[PDB]
Amino acid sequence: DPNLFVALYDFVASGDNTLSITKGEKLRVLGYNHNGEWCEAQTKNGQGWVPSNYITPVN
Repeated sequence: DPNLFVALYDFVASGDNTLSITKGEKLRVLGYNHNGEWCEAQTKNGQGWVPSNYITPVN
């Protein structure tokens, strides 16, 4: 997938619109928020926003 990313660090969901992720997990990114600080991502656990600096593309 062109939008494949990997989690660099664990992230515990904060807001209801965020998604917990674990270091090493693969994600598909749907997009970014207005300032690029958050990414909307899909994992095997669901969908939600994660910090953009906690993930990086690996396509």
